[PDB]
Amino acid sequence: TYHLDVVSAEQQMFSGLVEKIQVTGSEGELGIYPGHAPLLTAIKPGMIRIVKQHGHEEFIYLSGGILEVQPGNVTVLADTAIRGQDLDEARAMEAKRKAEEHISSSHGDVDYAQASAELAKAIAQLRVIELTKK
Amino acid sequence: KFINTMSQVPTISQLLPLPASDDDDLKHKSWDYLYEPDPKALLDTLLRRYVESQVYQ
Amino acid sequence: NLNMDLLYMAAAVMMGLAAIGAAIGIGILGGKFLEGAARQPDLIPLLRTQFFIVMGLVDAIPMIAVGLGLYVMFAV
Amino acid sequence: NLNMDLLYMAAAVMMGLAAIGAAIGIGILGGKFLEGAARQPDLIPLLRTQFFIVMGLVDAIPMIAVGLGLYVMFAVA
Repeated sequence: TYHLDVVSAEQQMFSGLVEKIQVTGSEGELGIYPGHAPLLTAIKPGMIRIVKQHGHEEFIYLSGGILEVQPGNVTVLADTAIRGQDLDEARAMEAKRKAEEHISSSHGDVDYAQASAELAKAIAQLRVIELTKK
Repeated sequence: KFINTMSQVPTISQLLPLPASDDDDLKHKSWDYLYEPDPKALLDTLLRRYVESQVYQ
Repeated sequence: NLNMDLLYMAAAVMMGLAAIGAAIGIGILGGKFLEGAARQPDLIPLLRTQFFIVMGLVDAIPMIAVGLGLYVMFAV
Repeated sequence: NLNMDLLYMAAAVMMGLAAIGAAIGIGILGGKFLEGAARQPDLIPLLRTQFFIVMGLVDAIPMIAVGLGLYVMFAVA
């Protein structure tokens, strides 16, 4: 199949051959295959599904990043990413608490631009922790 | 550069212009690339992370 | 008499507008196949299957108008 | 008599509507090919084969219309 490398300035998050991945993108979530469309893009706050040989998924949080899928060695670069069991479902539910408090505690436009990103980080965590249960 | 616990080498290398001396990806030449919309921003911001990464490392 | 040339004219309006409808709906439909084919080339056999599923729906009414265009023309 | 003039008129509108439908239908389909070849010329041999597999079904109905326009004009006359 194809080889995926996922890195951040803090760590290498994954690297190896993979059969399929479903990945966050700029306009919406995107499905990848061997010889998929040779495309580079920015990504929204979200996650990636890593379905390996014998069909085994794992779930990686992608809080921010840029990707490349043109070569047979594909690549996600993450401005922040967290491994799917270092985060927890309880931690993301706390993330919901902060986002909803700052929505109540934001009142202008500039602070709403940060509170909207603080919400997006919580919502993307709240997404991967449910997916993590599969 | 840290080539050994007790030997290190002084080095100079060019970041810009991003050297076309480096190889073309001819093995993957069949897969010639498609931009995502807003290719200026995606390419510029990506290259800023490249030079940021090269300098910090 | 006048009866027959008006039948050849009415078959010509059904079997012409079926030619607009079956032609432009498969250009719109098959152009989206080709960009999808250029996008997921290994999936071309998977996407080609769905293209025939929907092609049967697009052709469904233009083949009623072509079956009646031949009836008005030749069988009456 | 008047019937033949209206049969030439019937074959003319039938072949004209076929000419619009078949030529705008292949100009769309082929414009999608030329963009996907522009994206990657390595798939010129591969798309240009899907192009003809699809372009057969575009020309399915307009050559019934051209086949009956030719019949009206030459054999009903």
